[PDB]
Amino acid sequence: RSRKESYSIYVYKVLKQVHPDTGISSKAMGIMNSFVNDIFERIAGEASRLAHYNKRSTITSREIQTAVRLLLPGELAKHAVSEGTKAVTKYTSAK
Amino acid sequence: KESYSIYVYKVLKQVHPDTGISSKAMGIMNSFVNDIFERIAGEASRLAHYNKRSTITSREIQTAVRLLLPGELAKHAVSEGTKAVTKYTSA
Amino acid sequence: HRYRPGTVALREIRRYQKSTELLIRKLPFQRLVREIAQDFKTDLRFQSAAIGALQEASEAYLVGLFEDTNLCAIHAKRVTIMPKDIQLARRIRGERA
Amino acid sequence: PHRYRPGTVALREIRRYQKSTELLIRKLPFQRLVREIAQDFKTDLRFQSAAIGALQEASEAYLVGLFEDTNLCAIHAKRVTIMPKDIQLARRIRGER
Amino acid sequence: NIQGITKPAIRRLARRGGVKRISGLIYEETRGVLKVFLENVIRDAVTYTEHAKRKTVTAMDVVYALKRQGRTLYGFGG
Amino acid sequence: RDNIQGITKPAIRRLARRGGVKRISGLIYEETRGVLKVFLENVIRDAVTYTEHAKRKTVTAMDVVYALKRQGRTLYGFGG
Amino acid sequence: TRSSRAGLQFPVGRVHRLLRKGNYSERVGAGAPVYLAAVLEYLTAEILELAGNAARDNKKTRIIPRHLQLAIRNDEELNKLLGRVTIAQGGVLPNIQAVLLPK
Amino acid sequence: AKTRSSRAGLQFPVGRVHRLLRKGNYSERVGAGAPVYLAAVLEYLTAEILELAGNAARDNKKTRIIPRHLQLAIRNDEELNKLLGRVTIAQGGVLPNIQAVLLPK
DNA sequence: CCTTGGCGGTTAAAACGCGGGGGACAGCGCGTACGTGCGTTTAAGCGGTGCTAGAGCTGTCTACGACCAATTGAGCGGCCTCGGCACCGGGATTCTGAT
DNA sequence: ATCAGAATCCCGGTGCCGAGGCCGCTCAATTGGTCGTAGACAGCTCTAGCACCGCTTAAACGCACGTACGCGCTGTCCCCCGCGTTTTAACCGCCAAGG
Repeated sequence: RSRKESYSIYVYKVLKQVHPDTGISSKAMGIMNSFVNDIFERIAGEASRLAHYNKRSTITSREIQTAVRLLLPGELAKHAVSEGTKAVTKYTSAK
Repeated sequence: KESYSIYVYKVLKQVHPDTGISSKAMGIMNSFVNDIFERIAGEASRLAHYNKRSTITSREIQTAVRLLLPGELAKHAVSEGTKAVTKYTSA
Repeated sequence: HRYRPGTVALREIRRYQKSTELLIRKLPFQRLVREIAQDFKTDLRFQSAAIGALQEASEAYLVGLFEDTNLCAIHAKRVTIMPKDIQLARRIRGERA
Repeated sequence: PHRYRPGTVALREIRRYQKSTELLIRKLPFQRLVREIAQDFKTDLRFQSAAIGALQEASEAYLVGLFEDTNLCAIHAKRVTIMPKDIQLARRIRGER
Repeated sequence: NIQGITKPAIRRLARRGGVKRISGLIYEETRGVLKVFLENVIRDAVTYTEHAKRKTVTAMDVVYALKRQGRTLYGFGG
Repeated sequence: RDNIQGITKPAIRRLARRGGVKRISGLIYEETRGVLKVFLENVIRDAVTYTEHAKRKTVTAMDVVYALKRQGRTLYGFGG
Repeated sequence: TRSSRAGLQFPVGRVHRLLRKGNYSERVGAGAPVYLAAVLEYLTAEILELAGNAARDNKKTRIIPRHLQLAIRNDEELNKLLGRVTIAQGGVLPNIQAVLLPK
Repeated sequence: AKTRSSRAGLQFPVGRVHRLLRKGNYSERVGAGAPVYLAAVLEYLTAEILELAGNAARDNKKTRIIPRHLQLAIRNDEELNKLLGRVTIAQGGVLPNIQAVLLPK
């Protein structure tokens, strides 16, 4: 039996965080998995173009930041950059 | 940082051998060639990752050229590619 | 007795903006897709989920193109659609040359 | 004199501008507008001229396409006078809101 | 064939589009544009399955062909 | 300042004529200016962001090329 | 897990694996997947938060995809993002041109 | 024939393309026939479009191809126009589109 | 005793039909916004000229990353429960038109 | 306006079914340890981006003025809405089949 992938449990937990009293359909969970897929793919493609228009092959978080604020529209993007940056601080401040 | 200029000159002399060209015409042509190369190559990389094949042979390139260009161009391109495969494979 | 026209159509517009269920039902759509699919390589089997995907994408596609065509006709100082309206909308989007 | 009730002027200049090759918007005021928009997100930025020429090229092409579909909207409107909501309908259909 | 598309189907398409009043030649024009749409879609879908060396077009290939026409659709594992 | 008003009516005329437009209404020009402005807003925002990660205070033609390819309004001619 | 060590909810190393097998670069840094995972996390938080409000509207408990399409089509920046996006069981805006309403 | 270009009888450098594939982060490995195949496709595309370029430039008694020639030759094609639909050429312009409602009748 | 196949009941979205009514289309007449010219004013363009951030380009050392054995428990495949919606009749209400 | 009456909304009701809990696995994340060069950084050099101005001139601006498409209106005529009437695509059932 080949082991297949999903992101269902993760975003499921996130949904339980932001709304404890809320159910969901299974197809919509698949939709959100496809959503994460699509956003990830556009970001990664912008990362590869970041590489080739920078002639470098290392990926750091700075490239991810500039990729996100290339793709996403402004206000949403800046809030997301804030969330990611504070997470970078909280992780890399410890181990 | 190489452009494809004399390649264009030799194609041109193989087709309309009494024909000049401007500089920026060559620039637009090389822009064109790079765009086409990038589109096909990325589509082939999609073929690999959508098909879990760890490398790319010519068959992937054939089906990608099918996926990009429409009918007449596609069939003539498949013909030219297989003829090149044939003559390079013979020697 | 007889009702006055235009009313029932808009009432069922308000009804049909509600359920996202598929409008074209299955079997004839499947036959049409199979018949067009016949002329590329002979007799290919099909996943039914793929058929539902084709059905979904086709119906949403046509609904949106209708929306733009309808707004074209509203701009055209009229209420009824015309085929030339579809030609105008397609000429803006760029399917046909 | 030869005042000429109209028709040859506009269409003749269309013939001239479609015989034409080069730009129409002249350089300096467009450049200064570019730098004013540029002075809004990061200050004090320098530029090479070919970037600005590409910007001018794609700008005029963008507006040419707007004018073409606007023209066909007007022809469908049984008019030759353009309107603003023509352009609004054209950008509505182009998905560029 | 193509005439399996009923008149009230395209009417329902106008209704979910929200369109009120309907002309005549609309029907055959609709069937034509739908045909060309499905033609390009299923052509490159069968191209995908040709590379797949398999005798059933995957739903995955349908999804990826929609991506190839810039018509990205979620929902069915894409 | 006010280079948005540096857009001239005869330039809009010339663009309409190569655009093939015959008859010009008067309520068109500032609408045209606004659409052109929003266009160039998104363009130069993305180009400057590409140059932000470039760590060079000067934006190149190549940058604007890459950014407009990102919008899908992709233009040839200058390499990229 | 690094996600817990980042205090977040998305698995880092799965993403680090997928970055490797995507031919995305030659080498992969340390905390870039953390940043990307947090980006994903805030995105899905915002989306499904509006979806939760959409369920609050209809007084539904389980999310139907119609809620998702509606919440996409309401917000501005999200709809400009997902302009070329459609969803099965999507539907559209309940929208009527009042010039076609009767008098 | 020492060079693979002479071994293919073509005009493009193949090992160029193979290094482009290697310095592409495209696949992990690249076979031997794919770069030759793709380069042949490229060479066909060049010759095919330069045919329409040659006729379109010859339309105006000018030995040199200008960008306006290239845009004309593209828009006068059908497959290339649906190819280059999202595509714009520098110094291009568009076709003569004089509507029939405009000529003095 | 087993396949499996044309024949046939069940019925509901599917094709006619009329009539008409309200909406599409030609004309009518004006009229007031707008082409066109002409003279007048203006700013853009071009050619030099200083001219300097600053990109463009080159050694270098490191640390972070590439990569390799244990380990291990989280993530995953299977099972199992219940209350969440899907529809159904009640009944009430609100459009809609003839009045 | 205004009543009658279609059309729709909306409230228990029950049922059933899949969402979600749950639980025992095992394989990739981890943990730790070992080379290594890519890049962060220091610094050199010359280009080019910038600013400025003088001279030239063609290009814009304002107005004079007719005028003619845009538009509001009109009559009209026709042909889609819709409701009614068959009517045929389509589906579960199954008895002969032979075989």
